[PDB]
Amino acid sequence: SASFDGPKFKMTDGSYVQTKTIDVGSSTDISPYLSLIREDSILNGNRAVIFDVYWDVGFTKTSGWSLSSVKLSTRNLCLFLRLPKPFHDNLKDLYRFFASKFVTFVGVQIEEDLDLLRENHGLVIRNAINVGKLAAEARGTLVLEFLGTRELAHRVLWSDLGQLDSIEAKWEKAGPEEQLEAAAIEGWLIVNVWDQLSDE
Amino acid sequence: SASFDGPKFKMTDGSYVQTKTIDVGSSTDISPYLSLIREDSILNGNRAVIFDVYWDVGFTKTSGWSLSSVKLSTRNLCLFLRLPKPFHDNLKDLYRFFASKFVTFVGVQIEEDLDLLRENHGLVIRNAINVGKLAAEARGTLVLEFLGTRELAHRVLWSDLGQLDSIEAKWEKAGPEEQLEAAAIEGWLIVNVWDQLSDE
Amino acid sequence: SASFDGPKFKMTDGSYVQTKTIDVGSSTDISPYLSLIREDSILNGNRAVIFDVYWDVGFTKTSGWSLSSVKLSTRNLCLFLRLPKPFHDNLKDLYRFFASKFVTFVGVQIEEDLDLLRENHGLVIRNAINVGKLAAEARGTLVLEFLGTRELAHRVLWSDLGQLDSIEAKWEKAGPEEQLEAAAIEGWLIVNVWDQLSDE
Amino acid sequence: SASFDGPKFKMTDGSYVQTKTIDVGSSTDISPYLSLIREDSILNGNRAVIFDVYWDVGFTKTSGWSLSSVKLSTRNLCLFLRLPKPFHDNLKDLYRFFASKFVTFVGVQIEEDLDLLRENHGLVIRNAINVGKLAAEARGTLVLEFLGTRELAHRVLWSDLGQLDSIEAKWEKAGPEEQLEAAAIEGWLIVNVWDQLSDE
Amino acid sequence: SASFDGPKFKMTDGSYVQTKTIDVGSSTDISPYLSLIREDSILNGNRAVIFDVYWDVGFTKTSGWSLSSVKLSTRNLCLFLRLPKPFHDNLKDLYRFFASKFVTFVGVQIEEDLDLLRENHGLVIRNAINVGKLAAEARGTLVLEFLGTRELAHRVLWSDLGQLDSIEAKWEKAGPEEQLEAAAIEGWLIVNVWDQLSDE
Amino acid sequence: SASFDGPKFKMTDGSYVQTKTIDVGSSTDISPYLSLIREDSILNGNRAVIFDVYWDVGFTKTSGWSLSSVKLSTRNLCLFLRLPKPFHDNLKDLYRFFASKFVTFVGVQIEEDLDLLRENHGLVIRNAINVGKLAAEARGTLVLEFLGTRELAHRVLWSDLGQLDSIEAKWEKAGPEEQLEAAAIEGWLIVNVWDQLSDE
Repeated sequence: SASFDGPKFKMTDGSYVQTKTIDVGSSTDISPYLSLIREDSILNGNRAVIFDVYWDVGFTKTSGWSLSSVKLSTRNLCLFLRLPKPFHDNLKDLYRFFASKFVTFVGVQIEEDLDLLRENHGLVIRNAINVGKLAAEARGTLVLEFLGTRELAHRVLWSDLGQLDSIEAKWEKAGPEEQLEAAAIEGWLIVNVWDQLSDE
Repeated sequence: SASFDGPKFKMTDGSYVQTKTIDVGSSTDISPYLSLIREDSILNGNRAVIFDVYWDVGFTKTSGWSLSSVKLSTRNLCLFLRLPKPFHDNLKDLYRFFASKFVTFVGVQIEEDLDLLRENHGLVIRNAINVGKLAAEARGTLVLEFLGTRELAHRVLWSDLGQLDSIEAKWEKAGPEEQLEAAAIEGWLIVNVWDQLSDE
Repeated sequence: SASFDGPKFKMTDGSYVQTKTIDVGSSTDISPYLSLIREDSILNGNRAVIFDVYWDVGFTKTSGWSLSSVKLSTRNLCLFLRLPKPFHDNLKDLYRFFASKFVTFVGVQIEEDLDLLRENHGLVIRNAINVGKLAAEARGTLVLEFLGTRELAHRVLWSDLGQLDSIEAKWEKAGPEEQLEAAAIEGWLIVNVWDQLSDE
Repeated sequence: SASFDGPKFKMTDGSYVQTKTIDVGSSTDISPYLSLIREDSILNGNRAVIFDVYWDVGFTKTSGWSLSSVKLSTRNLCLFLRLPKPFHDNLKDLYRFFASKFVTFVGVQIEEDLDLLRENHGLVIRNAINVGKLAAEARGTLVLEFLGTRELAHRVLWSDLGQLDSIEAKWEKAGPEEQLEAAAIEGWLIVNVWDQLSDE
Repeated sequence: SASFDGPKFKMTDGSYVQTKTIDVGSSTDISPYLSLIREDSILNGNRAVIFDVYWDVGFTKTSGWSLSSVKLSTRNLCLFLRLPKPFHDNLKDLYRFFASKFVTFVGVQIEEDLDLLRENHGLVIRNAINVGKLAAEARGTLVLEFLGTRELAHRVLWSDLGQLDSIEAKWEKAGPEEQLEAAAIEGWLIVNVWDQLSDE
Repeated sequence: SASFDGPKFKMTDGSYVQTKTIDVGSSTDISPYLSLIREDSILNGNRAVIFDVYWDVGFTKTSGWSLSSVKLSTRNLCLFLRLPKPFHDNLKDLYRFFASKFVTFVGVQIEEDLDLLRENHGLVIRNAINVGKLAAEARGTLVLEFLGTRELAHRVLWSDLGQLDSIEAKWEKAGPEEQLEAAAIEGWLIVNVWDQLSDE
């Protein structure tokens, strides 16, 4: 079965979120996993796919960083790829995926990650939006442009952030489980941020 | 006589799009169809040609991308071109066409493709229009420059995208003619978005 | 001596455009015909000059793009310089005049062109205007920067464009003579587009 | 367990800034201190982390700038990290901190630092803000974009800075502990700045 | 003693301009003339000298172009310097004059000029301004930005340009002395253009 | 000991400025001199230092320029620095100076001056401002952004500049002490410009 069989997490408005963490290896087909997300975004999430990237530090002086992970969030799905260093050819599906015009790619503070993706991986997100700028602008409030995730979720939702803060506040001690929950939470939270700004 | 003898599709308006697919070689002459694209553009299309490009992704980093397909749509026609790698001289017709000032090349989210196209192929579209932004400014809706081909149509024309969302939701399993049909409805959706935008 | 003794065309408002075409080799003198345009442009056109360019696309990929000819139009004249490859020193006069302050160089869809001219042939134009943008602003119509040629002047001079549309509609079946008419007419139109713009 | 046993500096409002200065060697684990910064910022500072970097100038013409120290501040704590010459792997923690998204990074006059951090160490603060600008825009007082750490605190807050001015005025002669107080004073000060602008 | 011992020209406002021409070889001392320009721009020229440049085009492709001529003039004076290829140490003072902050350097279309001068001669103009460029905004007429030297004067001052128009209307049919006339008149007009935008 | 014992000059309002001129070789210690400027700046000079630079032009095309003169001005002191070529270790004291955010480095027409400092010497000014632009936004006059040092001061302070003007007008006949006089004057003027705008 190609389904999302990792832990479900309970949000704040009653809904839940699944899981699918893969230790992406050289011949790990991640396409069927990329399908759902797409299917879910198109049928259930208004065609937005929320994301985030994680970099292994490195040593142009930033040509050493490695794209160690990626988060993709829609209505009902979140996939966590723990990409390999270095990339193998099975990753074309990853590149092909990010170049699609079916969905807008939503992320917070991505200007830098995008140049990195370009210079260090040749990955192009043809349809991306750094969402803090549109947030601040749609609202005429400059400060939203310079907010991190948790805090950008607050100046747009106010939903209860206590649980997310308890995990983030103690991130050094948080096991892969609470760490995954924080990623699903803000992965869902930014979905709510975008629905609000564009459904407006 | 030079003709679009491929499958025909019906839009949410009884209209019928005439298609053609050329697997261009190193001795093929595609000029009779681009000329048919230009004619329908001038005579009955307010000199707009809508387009999209499709790359063979690759691993200077964005050096792996290579134009594998080009779609050119006019109100009446949709010309889908599957291209080889590398190009041969016979494709000079495509460069010459895209550099034309007779019509405006209407694309959706082509900012990265216009550049990868310029840098990777030398295919200058002197008169291209990333159509997105115009929408946001004209309609006074910030999110328009930030949507995929469909959602922009939905947000600008609010027509029926039923057949469209269905085929796209299950993309990796859609037959060839289903993928063409999706290209058709999008080509027709944007040729309408444009016609609706240049006159308001 | 020198005079525009080629085909003289009659415009829709009854005016005429004289013409001249030279098959520039590597020894000819093109000054004499450059004077006449600068004469008509200063005495009859008030430093108005409308041009267009044409490239040989060769297989940095745009490095091969070489200039094949240029169109220079004023009030009552249309000059055509068909260029060799490579260029010879007798062509220094086209460079000093295209980059002249004694006059300006109104172009339609020229940003890329300036790039190719400067970067590919050391061709600099110091006083240039990509007229769609000024047209768009001058008259509160965003879509004018994005129109190509016949539609900018349409949206702006609303003049008789049947004959023009009739020819370009079948560009491929047009004799080098009729293609002249189509170019002289769009040149005249654009000079008219600009005479209006500088006054608004 | 971790604590900050360096001196505290009861500010001017009666509060006490707890400080700590660490000499980072090739095996020093600073994760416990950064952990507490993020912890305090999140549970006590609204996820803002103000900062500043210290440069060793050496003899690209700017290739001789050497990041010798970095100051991180929340309302309760100010952490000083003084980097070793060979950056080993135990510094990837610092890098991962400047890259996180859990908090933001607000500095005074940081345009050349980040640019410089990016060129000499491969360090790109994913989410940071050059606050003088936000203050100028937020308040409509352009000049705020051009003030050093103090006139900015002065012109925005108008608080007592006698202790600070008297220390910086005789800077060449200031010893260790005194230097600590100046930056320390400036750390807490900028912490208040962002707090007063983030929601005004 | 060095003086402006060339012809004088009556301007249409009844005033006069004194001029000096010099072909620079290698042992030429131009400093006296520069001093006369500065003194007069300071004493009564309100510290804004009008300056224009001329090029020796030559087969980065534009790196063979040499700053062929340099015109430096204000109200009362005009200096024309024809340069050799390559420069000798005696042109350093031209580089220095062009660097002074005692005055503002004004010229028509300098955008490509400043680039070229920087790139092929290391000659930097530290305190420069595009006159027609400031002319446009200062008047709510976006097209003033794109005017050749004659028209800008025409459209901001609207005087009698018959004499100049007469000469720039038969360029090749004019001797060396006649070229200086237009140059010197080239100046006066911009001088008055600046003064109009002076206290507007 | 270290003090400003050069000529003292009387300004427009009867105040004075003390000078110091240092012929910096490889052994010169501007130490108590960078140190004294910092102080005068802090206690009595409104958190910034007015400053101007001057270049030695020698023959990348702009790499012949060598910073030969650094003028550092404050409330009461005009410190002067003539540099050697190339720099010795004794120039670390200088690089560190302009790296301080204790004061704002206010310059007039510094665009290229900040650019040459970077590519020529790798010298970085973190807290710099090209002040003419600020005056333009504040004082409501477009031109001030394009004014020289004296004209900007004239235009913002309507101060008597007869003294400065007479010296600048005949600059070639001015000796060392007369040029310092003018340099100290322009410094005082910009200092007065800075006090004025900071309050607006």
